[PDB]
Amino acid sequence: TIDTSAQELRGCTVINGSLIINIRGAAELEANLGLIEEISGYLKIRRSYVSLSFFRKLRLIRGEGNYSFYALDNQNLRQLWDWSKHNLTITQGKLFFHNPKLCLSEIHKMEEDIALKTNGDQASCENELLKFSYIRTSFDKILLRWEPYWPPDFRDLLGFMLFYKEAPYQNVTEFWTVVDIDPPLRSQNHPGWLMRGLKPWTQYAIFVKTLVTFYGAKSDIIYVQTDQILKELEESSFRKTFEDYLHNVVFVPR
Amino acid sequence: YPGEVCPGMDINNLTRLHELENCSVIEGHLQILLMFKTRPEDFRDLSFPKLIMITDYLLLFRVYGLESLKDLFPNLTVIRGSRLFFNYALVIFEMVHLKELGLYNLMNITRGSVRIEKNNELCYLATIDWSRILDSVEDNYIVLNKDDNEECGDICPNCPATVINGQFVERCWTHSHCQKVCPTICKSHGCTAEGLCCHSECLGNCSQPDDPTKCVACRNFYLDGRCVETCPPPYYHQDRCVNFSFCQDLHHKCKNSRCHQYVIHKCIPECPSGYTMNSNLLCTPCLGPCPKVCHLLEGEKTIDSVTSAQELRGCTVINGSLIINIRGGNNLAAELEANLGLIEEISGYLKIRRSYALVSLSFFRKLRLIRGETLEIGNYSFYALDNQNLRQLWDWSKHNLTITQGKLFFHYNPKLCLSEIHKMEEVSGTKGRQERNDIALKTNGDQASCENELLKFSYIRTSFDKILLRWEPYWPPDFRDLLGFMLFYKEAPYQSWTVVDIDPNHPGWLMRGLKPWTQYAIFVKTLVGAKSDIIY
Amino acid sequence: TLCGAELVDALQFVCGDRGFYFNTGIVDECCFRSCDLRRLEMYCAP
Amino acid sequence: LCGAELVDALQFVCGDRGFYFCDLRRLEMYCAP
Repeated sequence: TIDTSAQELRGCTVINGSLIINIRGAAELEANLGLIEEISGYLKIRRSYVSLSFFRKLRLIRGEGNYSFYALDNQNLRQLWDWSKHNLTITQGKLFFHNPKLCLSEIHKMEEDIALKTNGDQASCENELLKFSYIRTSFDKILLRWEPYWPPDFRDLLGFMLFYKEAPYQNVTEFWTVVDIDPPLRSQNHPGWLMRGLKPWTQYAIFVKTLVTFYGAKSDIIYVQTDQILKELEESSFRKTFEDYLHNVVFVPR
Repeated sequence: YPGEVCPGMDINNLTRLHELENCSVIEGHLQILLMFKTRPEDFRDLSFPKLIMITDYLLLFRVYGLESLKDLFPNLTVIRGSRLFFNYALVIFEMVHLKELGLYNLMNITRGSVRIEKNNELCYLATIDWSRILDSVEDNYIVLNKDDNEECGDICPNCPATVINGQFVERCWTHSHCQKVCPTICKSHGCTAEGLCCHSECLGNCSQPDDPTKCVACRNFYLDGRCVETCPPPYYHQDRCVNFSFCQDLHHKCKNSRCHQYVIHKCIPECPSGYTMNSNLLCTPCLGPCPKVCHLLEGEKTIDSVTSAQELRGCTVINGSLIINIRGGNNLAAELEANLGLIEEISGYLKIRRSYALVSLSFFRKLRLIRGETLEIGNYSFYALDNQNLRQLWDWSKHNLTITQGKLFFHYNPKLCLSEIHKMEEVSGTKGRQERNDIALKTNGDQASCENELLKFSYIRTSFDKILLRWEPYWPPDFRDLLGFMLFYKEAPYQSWTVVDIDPNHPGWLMRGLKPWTQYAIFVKTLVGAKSDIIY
Repeated sequence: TLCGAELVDALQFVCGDRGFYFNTGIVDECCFRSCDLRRLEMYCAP
Repeated sequence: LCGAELVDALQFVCGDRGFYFCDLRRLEMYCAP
């Protein structure tokens, strides 16, 4: 329960008390709340105004209306534990999820009384992917390219978001230096981006995602080695509606 | 007004253009578009100086071969704008190989706005002062042009510059002509060649000062080549007025065949509510409640602009849906009230889609009750999908509304709190019908602050080292639902947003950090909300 | 699925020189769904 | 991309295409094939 309380524990492996933590607004809490392996009690998730990365391993939860996994309303909970190496062995307890930005994948991969409509109201997780092509590296800058993804409505896509951050080890999570790239023109030159000066002989993790209105696709994380949006969305929707109205008025069927 | 009156035609080729070489005033809307197999070499041969007045608007869309509007409408001065094209009076969409706007004779616009989009060859709007022509300024939509995409030349032809944002910026229409400058005294009657003010009855430029009979546009009414505020009673009012003979001829030309029957009230094509027509032509008083029923084609009808609700004035009962979906930052709080002001009975569900500019619904003054004969899926009579900016719904203090049909939908309303929904349900009486409604208690009220409580505040004298202050811990009226208090303190500016949570005798709060002759703003909010006062 | 300005452009491929008619919508039938040449044929003037 | 680094910024865009005479859309065609 911090806004300190969990700092006095630090080096603890067995927890005999309930969790009523209410931290709200990851790196700062990793130093202290990053050495938890066994929990014997009640776990509750309060308001968290990014990801539940505090429990690095969480090998075993003892547990003991008999609820052990409670999640309340959140304002910044977009993701969850990495479901590639982390393992959960919760035996005694139930499941209860409130988490509006929690995508459907985190719920479907759980198998590795809960409301369905309320959970994941705005699931901003992409299903498709864009494989990287034409990868060229230099001593100072790296140029990348990707295949163009065109939705049925070409005006829906507002551009591209590019993510990049230094990562000496091959373990990067989406949880920055995001750069916006304007959408290309329909024709067929493949979209691409050239970066600025970077540290030589440093591993870099790069992945690109697309932004669309009320769809889209995101590219997988790739590793390389060297040697106010609401107003814009409203304006785009207004322009699209005006164009549709003009097309309907001008074009009349027989 | 030398010339006839064009009834209004829509323009493939240039053959259908000779109708514009004779008439001087077009009684409708001029639309020149879909001109593909044209070349600029064969375009510089036709001129229409007679066209000075446009009744509704001017629309241009993909006119190949067009270079400038100087040889098209040299004398275009004023536009009445009685009927708009998507709340606009001058639309230029997908212009092709245009260089500059040739409408140097334009002085003022009565109604509507100007939108220019997709102009990859024209960039001259930076040196145009769009302030003395149309009153509306934020309603303009000037994007996707060559001005912000390329640094093209902006040369100018002696006229004084205009300051609206910065230093002296020259204003011009084309390369050989510039914007006309009128004195501040000539507010709306225009200025002559010498700049002297004339009579306040002629729109645009006036040939001679104090000469209402010598002008090319009439501000209020035109009659016998003269500008008058109101024509004599023998002459009856399309906003000019004509005699009874013209109205009789128009009426006779509608009963024979084909309709917009013309009556006398003025010569509006529809009598107002509460009146009936009989075989003189004046709108005689009606006996017994007779509503002005306005049937809606196809059933459900969507409203997205001013022109969408334009054909709804005076309607009492609507046989269809009234879904409202208006996008953009243009707040149409005046046009909607003028149009949707006489609506009293609605025979269908009321739907409110995503509307950023719909800050409030304070325009259905005469709305008594809403029927549900034509319902939708889910048995919903009042549907609300997303209201990003809606701080108010209705003034239930003086307005009474009742609902006698199925449930209502209210979701995704960050700016609307639960108090307004509860008041609406209590007034409509739906909660008294024992029905399962649809109100969200999470997505509604999160971004809204409706305290509906006036707590006291006992302030104790502070100190230089630290500020000590206590507040009354108002207990909840039902059990103990209090979760604590939130306190904000940023600064006390002239007449971020860190918060501190205190668990629930006055608890009080202590803060550190004081400066000489400085003021701090302290206020608290309860959670179940409450507020006492804003101080500095 | 054709939307935007290119949607008009395909019309120039269809009519060619026949022009356009003088006197729901085209977007809801061609942009929001799938339409063929037969569906939009009559949109040009005879 | 102002003044001096234009040459070696363009050199790694279109490859062997040297030149044709402050994203890539203004860089791919700014060289001679």
